[PDB]
Amino acid sequence: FPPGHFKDPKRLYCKNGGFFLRIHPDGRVDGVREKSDPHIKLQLQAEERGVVSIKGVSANRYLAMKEDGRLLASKSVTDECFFFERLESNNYNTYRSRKYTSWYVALKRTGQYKLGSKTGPGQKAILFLPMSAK
Amino acid sequence: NKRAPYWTNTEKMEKRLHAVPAANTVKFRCPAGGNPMPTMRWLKNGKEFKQEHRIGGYKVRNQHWSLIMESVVPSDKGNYTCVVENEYGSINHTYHLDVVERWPHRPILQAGLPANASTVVGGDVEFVCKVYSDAQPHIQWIKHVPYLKVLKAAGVNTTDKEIEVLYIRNVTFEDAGEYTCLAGNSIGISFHSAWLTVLP
Repeated sequence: FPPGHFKDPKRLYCKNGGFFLRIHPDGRVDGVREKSDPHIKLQLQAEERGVVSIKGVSANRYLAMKEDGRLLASKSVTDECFFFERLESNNYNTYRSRKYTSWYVALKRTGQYKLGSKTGPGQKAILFLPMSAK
Repeated sequence: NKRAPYWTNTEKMEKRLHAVPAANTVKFRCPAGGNPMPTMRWLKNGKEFKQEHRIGGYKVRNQHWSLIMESVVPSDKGNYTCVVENEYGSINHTYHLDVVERWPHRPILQAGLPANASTVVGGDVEFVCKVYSDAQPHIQWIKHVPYLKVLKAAGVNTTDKEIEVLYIRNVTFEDAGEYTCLAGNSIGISFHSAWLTVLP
């Protein structure tokens, strides 16, 4: 079986541009390419089958997608901090908001996130490859 | 107008680290220009990259200044450098390749766990459960009372960090019965049951 263990913290690498998902201490959400960045070590936790929360370890905040589709990290877990985790046929993972069921966690090729309202299944901005935290 | 080599599309080169799921094709590009037409070489970890360095070798489409590796595997991990040059200069760019193997299966538990347990009333007891899964798994412990009762369930408040082990202090004749560790992910569900026997 492949190395990694499910409870270990991970980095979420985005096919689009090769940015790692980063969660800032002030709740800001974006992506970077520097693997050493301390705000990209995340902790995934299943709340129920196929559904998870994504916590930026350092920022000690949870990834969340607001009503408008904007992405941010809140100190307190709410119902907007849950995403359906799916391992697509292409072997990448997608994180679809459980609250706003058609919006995906994603990153623009610029390194900035992409509004959930502007994402779609066929897109490349929504594809993430989970990786070890070194 | 004779000039040294230069990158004609730095946009396609910004993404330095290429992490892809195993079995996929990787194409590294270094679009160049310069007069005369610069040549191109590829290095793997600073050394010449030969067809025998990986099963199946690789392909190169000079026309697109690209390096192509099909069905990548973990051992392909490493640095790939393109070296372009002509009589007026030499420039290089390095990409890092990282391969990740996916494991598309429903959760798998270790045979034998949780194990059956025995104890006299008032005694302490535990059930361990080892789970392996790629997609994030959801684990919960259930007691049969099919009348089922969730004793513990993973979540933001009950981290995986300690969800794999279930303790029962000062057990009573009530506690006896069949305990189950159930793990599930988007693909499917799996579970192993153990039996707790309480003695007088």
